[PDB]
Amino acid sequence: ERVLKVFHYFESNSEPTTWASIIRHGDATDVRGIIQKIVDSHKVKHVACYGLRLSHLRSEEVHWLHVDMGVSSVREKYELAHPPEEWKYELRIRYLPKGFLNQFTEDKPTLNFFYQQVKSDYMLEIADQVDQEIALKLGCLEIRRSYGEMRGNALEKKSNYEVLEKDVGLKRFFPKSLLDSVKAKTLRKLIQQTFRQFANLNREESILKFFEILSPVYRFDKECFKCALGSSWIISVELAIGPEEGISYLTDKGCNPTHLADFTQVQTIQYSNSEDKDRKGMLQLKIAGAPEPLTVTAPSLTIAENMADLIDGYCRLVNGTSQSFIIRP
Amino acid sequence: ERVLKVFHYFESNSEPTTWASIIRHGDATDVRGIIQKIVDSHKVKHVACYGLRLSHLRSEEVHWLHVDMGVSSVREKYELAHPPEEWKYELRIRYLPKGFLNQFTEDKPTLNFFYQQVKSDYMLEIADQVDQEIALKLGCLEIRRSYGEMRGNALEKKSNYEVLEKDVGLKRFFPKSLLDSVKAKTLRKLIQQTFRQFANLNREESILKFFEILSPVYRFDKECFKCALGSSWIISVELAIGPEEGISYLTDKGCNPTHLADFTQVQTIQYSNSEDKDRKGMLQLKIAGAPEPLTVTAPSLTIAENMADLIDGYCRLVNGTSQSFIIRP
Repeated sequence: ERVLKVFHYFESNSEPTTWASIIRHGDATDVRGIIQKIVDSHKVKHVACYGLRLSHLRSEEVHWLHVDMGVSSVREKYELAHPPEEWKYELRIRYLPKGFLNQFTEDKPTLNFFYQQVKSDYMLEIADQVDQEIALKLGCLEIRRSYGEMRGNALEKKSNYEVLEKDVGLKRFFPKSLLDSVKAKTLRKLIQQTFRQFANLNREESILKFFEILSPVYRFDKECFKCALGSSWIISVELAIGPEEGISYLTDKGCNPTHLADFTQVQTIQYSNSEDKDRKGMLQLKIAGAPEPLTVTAPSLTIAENMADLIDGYCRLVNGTSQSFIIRP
Repeated sequence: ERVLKVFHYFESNSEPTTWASIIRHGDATDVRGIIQKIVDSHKVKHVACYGLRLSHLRSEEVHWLHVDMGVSSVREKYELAHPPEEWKYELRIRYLPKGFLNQFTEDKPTLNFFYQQVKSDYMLEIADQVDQEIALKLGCLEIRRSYGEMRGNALEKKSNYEVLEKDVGLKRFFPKSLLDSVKAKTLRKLIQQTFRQFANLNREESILKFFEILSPVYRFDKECFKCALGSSWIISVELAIGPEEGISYLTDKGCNPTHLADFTQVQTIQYSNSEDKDRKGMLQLKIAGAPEPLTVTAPSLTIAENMADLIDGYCRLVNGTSQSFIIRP
């Protein structure tokens, strides 16, 4: 019996980068058990949406650990390639229900977890590069969510503004790209003016306004994979996997998808090693009412495996099961 | 926190009318929760196909319990009217996908569950009234399925045929209608003669040929309801609801249906009491691309409620949600 530190996105009054839970487990404990123990602690309704992402701290290596995998078997395997201080385990929401935001507002621990997760990704990945009107609104909205006391024109008084700027930092709400490039108090005639259009909202209306604003410049509701379809004339595409498109491919005309299969039609999921000279990842989906299986060639076995995990998650969610649709050969 | 006895169709080597599960539930458990607790044990994939039927033993009263209803609230209501020993709760497959047989072969616990359920209904409802050629093959196919070690030339020998007479029982495979009207040894010239055409079939092929033969004389892939359509000039019809017709009404020509809507078109379901002469149940479906709702007028609220459950089950199955399409005004 050992213990495991899982970073997660359930908020407390500490600093975001320290949010975590230490879970102790046996050699029969699987990843599903780890997940239920952490969220049940927070009275989460939508347990089936959560998964466990293992990232290598010193590269781009990432493994989504399947709910059926044993934690000890997993911890034993990945500690061979790298030392324990080189791995980060985080709980993320990965499998979204159809109409997830509406369904998440009806389960507020998860609505917030998702909000935290999406905001965090937003900062670490696209906050610096985004239209600075957007970066403003999103920032204002998070201030409005934590500090429900700064109503209407209350940030225009200076003795509350400095509670947010000089000591703690504005970098908690705004990208560094924007806090540097504009002047010390041209920034706050912009913030106080921007704040006014959201000053009336409670926190839940703020969380939802956050998503409305962010979605058109950052699709957090899907995952895309560069890969190739076919068993004879292999064509390379960008697959889009998500709640409202099922399995789709991008047709160069934005993230707007062309449909391929519904999760309800996927009967079996299968992923192997590429039988030849390169180390590509293979993926086969048996689709109902379709003679040919859907064959996917991914750049690596790691990526094939991560994709199988995403598709199995939606399959489980869309039927009402805990049983995996993945098989062996 | 109480216990509940749910009859079902997962086979064990006990006696068939005694197959059941005792599930423990609290006062937050919904029907969906009961169903999950029963099926997860058997690695069932298509959980969204299952529903829960409550029948009163001392009348013809039947209530389909909606997955969102809470078990204890339901159970309190019907235990007011009659004591527990007069109620039977059975898990049933009620919502079928298009190409359901094909879909079930890739989830054999359900294929087996469905077979048992359909075979049971057959014996309890129409086995006695069906052409005795049909009764012969159907009875035989269960034998070829039940004893998977016994090959084709094994029933022609007299000393194992009576292993099925004296110990197991012939009433287990054939209607009493047939075991009585033909004599003991004209009947085995009949069983042995019929059995030979199915001797190569394994268990999966036995089940599928069972459905193949049964389907033309007993529709187990649909439900029919006597009711009336329209909001003004009410016409009385027989609705036929199922995977291969969606919502249809019958028009004189057998169970041969006229199409009305596909489940994918159903936007909202709404069912209330008739403010009119009888305690009729009203049922309104908003259909996409039709300005006018489809109004269904049923003989009682109970039938209206049972129809709402069927249509909602299919709406959930066909889209991929747990979210109900039933709205409550």
